[PDB]
Amino acid sequence: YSGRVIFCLDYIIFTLRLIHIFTVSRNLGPKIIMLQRMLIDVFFFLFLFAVW
Amino acid sequence: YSGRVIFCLDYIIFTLRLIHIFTVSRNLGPKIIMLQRMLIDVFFFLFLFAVW
Ligand SMILES: CCCCCCCC(=O)OC[C@H](COP(=O)(O)O[C@@H]1[C@H](O)[C@H](O)[C@@H](OP(=O)(O)O)[C@H](OP(=O)(O)O)[C@H]1O)OC(=O)CCCCCCC
Ligand SMILES: CCCCCCCC(=O)OC[C@H](COP(=O)(O)O[C@@H]1[C@H](O)[C@H](O)[C@@H](OP(=O)(O)O)[C@H](OP(=O)(O)O)[C@H]1O)OC(=O)CCCCCCC
Repeated sequence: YSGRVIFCLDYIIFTLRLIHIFTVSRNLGPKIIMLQRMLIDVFFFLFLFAVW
Repeated sequence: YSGRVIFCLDYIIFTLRLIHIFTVSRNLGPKIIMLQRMLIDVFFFLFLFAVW
């Protein structure tokens, strides 16, 4: 069961790597580039929301 | 029943054609023009969301 869990983790991280590949296309590359920074800022905002 | 399904599809596509007619009015023409591009970009964003 632990190996199965680790395999699920491997699957999700492999999907993350797949997401990296899409950056080449002009259509959805800038979208991901923006998404990263938005994710950072949203993480900080959610941290503050979490605290109160 | 298959003919009924096809008739429902015909109805929805006819409503799409009706939506095309509204473009003439200045009030809600630019709205539809914007909606098309927003739909394209949102479709790409939803594709990425779908994958992860
Ligand atoms: C389902 C999971 C994901 C599916 C795959 C989804 C992968 C995916 O979404 O990529 C789309 C990509 C779009 O290509 P893309 O339109 O960005 O290509 C550029 C674009 O056309 C620009 O408009 C061009 O500049 P401009 O107009 O002249 O100014 C530029 O030419 P240049 O200026 O540089 O000379 C072009 O290079 O198409 C592929 O070929 C990738 C091969 C993927 C192979 C797919 C195999 C299935
Ligand atoms: C319920 C399903 C949908 C219902 C129907 C809903 C259809 C619908 O929503 O259209 C609204 C439309 C609005 O007309 P609209 O206000 O855009 O007309 C233009 C507008 O008044 C601009 O302000 C004018 O420019 P400006 O001010 O001078 O700068 C321009 O004059 P010009 O500058 O070009 O000379 C005008 O042409 O009214 C109709 O006549 C369409 C006939 C529809 C007939 C309706 C029959 C029922």
